[PDB]
Amino acid sequence: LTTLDVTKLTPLSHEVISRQATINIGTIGHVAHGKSTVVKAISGVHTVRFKNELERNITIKLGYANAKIYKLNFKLVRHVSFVDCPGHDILMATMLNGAAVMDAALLLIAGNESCPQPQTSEHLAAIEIHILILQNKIDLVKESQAKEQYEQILAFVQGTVAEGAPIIPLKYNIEVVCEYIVKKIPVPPRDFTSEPRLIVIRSFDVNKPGCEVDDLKGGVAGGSILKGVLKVGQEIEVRPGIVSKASEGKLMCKPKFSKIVSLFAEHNDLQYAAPGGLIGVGTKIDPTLCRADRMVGQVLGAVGALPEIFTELEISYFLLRRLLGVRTEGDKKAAKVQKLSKNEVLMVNIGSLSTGGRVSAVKADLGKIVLTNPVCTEVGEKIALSRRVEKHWRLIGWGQIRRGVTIKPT
Amino acid sequence: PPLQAVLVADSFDRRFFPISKDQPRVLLPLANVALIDYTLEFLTATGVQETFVFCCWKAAQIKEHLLKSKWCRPTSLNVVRIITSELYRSLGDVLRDVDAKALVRSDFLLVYGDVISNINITRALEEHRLRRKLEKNVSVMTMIFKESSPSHPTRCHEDNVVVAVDSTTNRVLHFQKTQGLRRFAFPLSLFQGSSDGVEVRYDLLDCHISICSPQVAQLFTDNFDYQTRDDFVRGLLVNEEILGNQIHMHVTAKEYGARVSNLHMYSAVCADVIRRWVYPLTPEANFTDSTTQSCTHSRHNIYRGPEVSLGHGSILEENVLLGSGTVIGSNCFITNSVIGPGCHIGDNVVLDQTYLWQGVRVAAGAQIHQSLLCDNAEVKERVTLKPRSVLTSQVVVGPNITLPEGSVISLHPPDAEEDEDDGEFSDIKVFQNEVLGTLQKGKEENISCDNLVLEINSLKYAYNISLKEVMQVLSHVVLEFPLQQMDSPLDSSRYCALLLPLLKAWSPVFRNYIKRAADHLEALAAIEDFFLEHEALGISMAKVLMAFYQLEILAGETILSWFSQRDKGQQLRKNQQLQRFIQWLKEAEE
Repeated sequence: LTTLDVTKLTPLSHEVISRQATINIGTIGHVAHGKSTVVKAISGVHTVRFKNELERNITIKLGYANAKIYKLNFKLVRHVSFVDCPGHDILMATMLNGAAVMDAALLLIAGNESCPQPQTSEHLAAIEIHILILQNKIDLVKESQAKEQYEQILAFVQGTVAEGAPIIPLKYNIEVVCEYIVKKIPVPPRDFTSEPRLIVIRSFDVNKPGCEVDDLKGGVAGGSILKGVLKVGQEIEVRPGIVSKASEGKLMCKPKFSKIVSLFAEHNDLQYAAPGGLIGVGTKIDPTLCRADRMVGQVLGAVGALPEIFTELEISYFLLRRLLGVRTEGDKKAAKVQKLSKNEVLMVNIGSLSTGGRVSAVKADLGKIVLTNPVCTEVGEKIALSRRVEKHWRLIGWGQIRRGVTIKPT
Repeated sequence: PPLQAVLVADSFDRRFFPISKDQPRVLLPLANVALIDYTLEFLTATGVQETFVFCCWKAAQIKEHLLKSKWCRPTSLNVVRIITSELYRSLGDVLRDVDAKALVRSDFLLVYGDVISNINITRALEEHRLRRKLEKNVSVMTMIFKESSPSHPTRCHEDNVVVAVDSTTNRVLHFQKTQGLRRFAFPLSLFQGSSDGVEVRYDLLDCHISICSPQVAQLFTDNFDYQTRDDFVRGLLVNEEILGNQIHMHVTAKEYGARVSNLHMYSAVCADVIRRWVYPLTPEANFTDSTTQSCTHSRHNIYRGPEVSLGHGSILEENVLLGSGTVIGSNCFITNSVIGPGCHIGDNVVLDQTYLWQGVRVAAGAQIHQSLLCDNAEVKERVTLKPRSVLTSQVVVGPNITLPEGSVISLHPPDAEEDEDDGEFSDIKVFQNEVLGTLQKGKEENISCDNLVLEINSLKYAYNISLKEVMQVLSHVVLEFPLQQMDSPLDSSRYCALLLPLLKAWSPVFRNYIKRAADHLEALAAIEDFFLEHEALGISMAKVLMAFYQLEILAGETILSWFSQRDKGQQLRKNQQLQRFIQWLKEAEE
């Protein structure tokens, strides 16, 4: 069992006293529902199980799986939170939207062929950024795996021309990959002295059906901490809050303040919570205000974060010409990102906040997207812009927020 | 459990122009009764307990229309909830505001504000409830269709719907429209997913009363790209590997259900309401409580209001409705038409499939066929009208002026055809082409060096070419851009002027592509091959050699190794200009 406490003044990222969430590691490869099996073989199958509900946003949300990589009755020093996202475009848009996201990219490549999925994964890893190549095609012939390793070495030579210098070609290979990740991936610098900002990615309800009147837990939200340290008992600050349009006009966003009653991770977490993992906070919020994936996209600040609820953001429209590494054998005008037309929906992924917005106006370098829900990240942060190509949200461009229409009710 | 319903009272398609520019399309009268009252009477005949009316454009007019109706009374069993906001402009926006407000509870109805129906769907509601109870909330939407013929005048070619459903459990597998399609294509996975039964249906008229779970509001909050109902169904049917959510279907063969979308659906639904196809919703039945719409029903579907004062020689033969206070002269001939309340009709007039609203005034000797006359209109004498002629909001048509077939007149000039008055008269090759197109786009749109390098890396990852081959292709594209900048100059000055700013602006991409000494040697070999292929500008071939050493593309040692390496290329490099450039580089180096 752990031995953490509420006595801390200036913790570190590689602190062994917490042993819950030390660093985060992104995973984007050519898995096609094969990276979850690798995360279960590396960390555990039923290890990450805290609060389950109906899968609402499967392709839009990314799942974090903790792994306590120990060494030598073993001793644990640092833990790695593997971030698996359905579709590499969502993970690429989450990584290329600011700082402190996907610090250790894991390139789960296949030793079967050299198809375009690995090329798109390498393009997403180049657009995101320390890479970690790993072959998952186990149980093959000797000369066949040698030829596949030669083809992967040519692909890794092109990778090393861009950013490519990991080397790794069932449990023994997973243990060797975990030892190489513990020995190669350094500790990234995280700001712990700043205010705690918990961007919600998946909200849950801790109250069961037909519970007691006294034993009622409401508002067990879950997300990711950007920076700072969150302790139990601190009054959280929901930046989006309750958005109500009852005034027959512009919707008012009332910020709902709730004291953080507990910080419940996948394991028995302590009062202090650090960044780099799926942080679950059960506050003193109502069950109706925080339903199943209802309070998502809300910046749960701690000390009154400066980011106000913006309804219309005028950013710099900078779209790519073709898709990042996505080109089939036909390519009959498939990898061709069109211009920002009027009244077109786009998934702006500001950090972890993926909000849809319509293109109201566009003048040749400036697009004023009117978001459906209120977003509060920053005034000049790097905001992405995605577009559904064929039943899949793929990134189309990036930009910087030049202006915004803010609103703050009380 | 109660039965909730949402009613989109603002059709967001730009179809009833310029009819909807004065009063909205849900307030137009079919037979002296707006379609809002028809849809609300259908909802109370269904058995709903509370509705949610959503209206954006001219919502104050819809509000003042329906507050004085029967459904806003406190004795009404079905209460209404008027929700007014000018922010939403789509049905998906309506459903996501429903999800944000959390109004509905379980199995709520979805209807437009212009749907005419008399179907009792308690059987379909119980079927949807049992399908949700057995399969544990797998069935999400129960679409409703009516058995119809494809040659019927109700369903037009713009709103014809062909589906492909199951035969024994009636779940929808494919759903599309025939908007300009002579040959229809159906997917192949519908047979592999269901090997028990499948049937393609074209005999289904869509009534848009698709009852549904509250999970469609959740799916509309997740997918912001789903604008309306049909693209939502078309996206849910193709995304079956994740969030399956099978849509089921109910068919009606003994009850009527339709909506309006243009003048054709309006004419067909009006002719069906006059011919009692939507019984019990009947004009003489007076389902709404109003004294100005009380009527009596004679033979041949003749509907007569109070105080008509019919004249001698007037002939009403089939499907004629007369409003309260409609003044009709002598020797008229009215058939298959509806007349509003308080009208004035002249003498020796014919009315063939027309739609006259309240307050119109038709003079003597007028010939009106298959037209639509809106409120407070005026028509002078000696005029002959053609089918599909629309005049909205007090358009006066002058004497001795016939209209064509396609003719819509209103007070707005650019929306209608005209405006009237008292007078009517006024492998490696594809990668090289993609790199050249990316360079042309970066030169036209003035893209940065980082985005250009990212696009070049994406093209190199997509084409899966080697690094030296990609560097040679980039050098060939950079040599071909200055060669394509001039059509047929065949001179070195224009080629040098086109290659100097291109190498000055794209110097970072050339430094990122050609980095090693072998890459510099490959770039020198590509420049030598381009000078051999463009020897007419060969006097600029040394001018590029002084440029690549100036923009740090090719080093001085690499240039000396390329000049020392020998043929045709050695004879081309032994010119006076190349020797002078090499001497200048040796003097400037040290």
